[PDB]
Amino acid sequence: AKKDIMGDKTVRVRADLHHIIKIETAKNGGNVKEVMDQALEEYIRKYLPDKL
Amino acid sequence: MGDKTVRVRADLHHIIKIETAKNGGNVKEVMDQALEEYIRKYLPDKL
Amino acid sequence: KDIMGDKTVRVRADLHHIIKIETAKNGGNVKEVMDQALEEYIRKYLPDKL
Amino acid sequence: KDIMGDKTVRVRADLHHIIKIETAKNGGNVKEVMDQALEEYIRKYLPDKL
DNA sequence: GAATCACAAGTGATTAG
DNA sequence: CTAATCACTTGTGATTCG
DNA sequence: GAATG
DNA sequence: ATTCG
Repeated sequence: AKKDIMGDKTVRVRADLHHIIKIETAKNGGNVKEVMDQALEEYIRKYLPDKL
Repeated sequence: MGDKTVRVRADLHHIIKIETAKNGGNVKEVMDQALEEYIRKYLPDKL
Repeated sequence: KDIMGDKTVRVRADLHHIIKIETAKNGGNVKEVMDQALEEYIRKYLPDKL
Repeated sequence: KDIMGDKTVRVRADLHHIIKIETAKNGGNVKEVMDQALEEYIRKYLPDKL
């Protein structure tokens, strides 16, 4: 529901990690944002699971 | 190589924003950690 | 005309993919590649129209 | 077959217009020329990728 | 089918702490 | 000095035109 | 691919 | 069958 109604934010990550994701989303599907979303969700599900 | 701007869900960002404000840290550090951990998990041979 | 926008055009997915990879690996973006690609084509084939 | 989906891309609007205008005079379309320009670009710069 | 559009995703530029 | 956010740029599925 | 003797 | 996108 918060996923639904809310929108975007931006954050600056290590360019070397971002470059990896760029190559990857290029070769295989997807895009930078949806990896970030997933990387972040999994972190929260790992370290902060009461928040999801 | 420094940083690159990326977009993320505002609802997840917010969760990190609230938590790093309450307890230690900032958002960028967490996002970098998550990303790094994501990559080690799913794209281990990269980096 | 520093100012100067884009028109959009639909290109072979297989070629687009090749460029998508390359511009990620190395520098650049898709438009950038198209802008150069097209100017070279015009210079090569109809340079008197520039 | 030899069939291939497409992917939308941005391009310098002046260069597009040169092609639009020139293809108008005869039969052609802008897409045909873009596909050709992109390819000649890839053959020139990335010959082993296609 | 080619050509176009509207918004989504990308990111250098810029401001807040 | 950086993290954080802005606002201009690119990207492209969806849509139009016919 | 919808219509212009 | 061809024009217009």
